[PDB]
Amino acid sequence: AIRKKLVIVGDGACGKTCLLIVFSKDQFPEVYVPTVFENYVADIEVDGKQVELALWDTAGQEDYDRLRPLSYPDTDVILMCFSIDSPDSLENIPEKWTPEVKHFCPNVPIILVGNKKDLRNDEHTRRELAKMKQEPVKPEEGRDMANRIGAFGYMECSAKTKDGVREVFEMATRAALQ
Amino acid sequence: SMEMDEKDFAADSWSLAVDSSFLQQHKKEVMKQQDVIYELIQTELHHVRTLKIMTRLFRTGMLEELHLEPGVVQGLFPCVDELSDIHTRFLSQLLERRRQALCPGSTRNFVIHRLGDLLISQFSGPSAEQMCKTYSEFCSRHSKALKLYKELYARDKRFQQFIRKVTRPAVLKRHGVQECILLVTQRITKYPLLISRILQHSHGIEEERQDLTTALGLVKELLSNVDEGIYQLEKGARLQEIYN
Ligand SMILES: Fc1ccc(-c2ccn[nH]2)nc1
Ligand SMILES: Fc1ccc(-c2ccn[nH]2)nc1
Ligand SMILES: Fc1ccc(-c2ccn[nH]2)nc1
Repeated sequence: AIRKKLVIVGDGACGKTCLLIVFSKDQFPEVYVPTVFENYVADIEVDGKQVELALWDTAGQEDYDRLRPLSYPDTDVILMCFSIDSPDSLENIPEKWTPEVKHFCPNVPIILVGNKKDLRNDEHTRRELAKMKQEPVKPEEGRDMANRIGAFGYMECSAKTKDGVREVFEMATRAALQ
Repeated sequence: SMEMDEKDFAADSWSLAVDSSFLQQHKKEVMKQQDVIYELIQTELHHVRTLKIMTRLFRTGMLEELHLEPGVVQGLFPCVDELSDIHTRFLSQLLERRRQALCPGSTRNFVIHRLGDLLISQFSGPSAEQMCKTYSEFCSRHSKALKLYKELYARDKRFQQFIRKVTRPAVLKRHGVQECILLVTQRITKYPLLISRILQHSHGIEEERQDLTTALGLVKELLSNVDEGIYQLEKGARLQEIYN
């Protein structure tokens, strides 16, 4: 098995910690959802290739511009996250997160991931967003942002239902191998 | 870690660690508060364990088995003895607070009602000054440590066999040299996330809500000072590159 490193970035509450917890845990957290994620080394076999994929979170480092970049050395793949219930988290992608990752991780593939896809058809979410002249992020808005920032690809998932989660990490492993 | 503490923190939550007949006697709000306090202590126990892997397995093993040039081991593991002293003392205080809270006749059933004062003490005065100075030094030496590791692994056969040997056990899967360094750098930014969530479930006693609010502010002030005190050292960096 070859060792690869994955780092997830995105605004606080984009759901990055939850996504790492759900992927790494053997059984879904039905009793307690952890506040933080330390690290994990996943054994993944994708397209016949075995990889040890080390997983890291940047949660807690969003306000600290000199500590945060210490998470980037030797990263092989970046997951750049936004929440579908937060059009504001998508707006911070191109001019905040993207120039930072391109500077510290040149030539590293970025996969733009729309988290919390289950909230796109949630009535409470649609009502709260409608009060600020907003609506959940549309699939074409996510794809266009991924195209604009030079992302390797665009994917969506739901940590709550697990839908799309395995596919994101298998594709991240293929991106890291390229 | 020692077996007694590993077993006390083996469960995925406080609600699964205590006896079910004890859990049943508490309101949901108390359970939510105790689950987050349990996660703070459990992750602090794991953080001290990461520091012991660095000091005892890697650092001391390199000194006792390898013929590395003087000053090379210090460059790979900057400040590890100081970091171990800070966190082992903090962990001792957290575990003593839990131990005093146990019911007579039990080694698992407890409720911690007064964490705020312990957090204010840790993140104020001389202990906060020591944490600030030590993380400013550690985090400024982080990139240099990773580069020195990569150089030694690629060029030194005995170093490569030593690393492959001591990191072979499954229990070391997440704890190679570079992984330990980033786990330590990331530890300090976990504290506000944990304290904020404990505070969210600590409104029942106003003195506790105020103490956790003061603690959260102290931790953020410490992090701001550490972040402002970092400048990455680079081996062989010239003075001209530094002053420009
Ligand atoms: F283009 C960029 C964007 C961000 C940064 C940066 C973020 C934190 N430290 N440095 N550097 C260059
Ligand atoms: F967890 C520990 C702590 C200290 C030591 C130690 C200090 C000197 N010799 N051995 N070993 C293991
Ligand atoms: F599931 C949760 C709920 C709250 C939090 C939280 C609140 C403040 N910091 N972290 N984290 C995870």
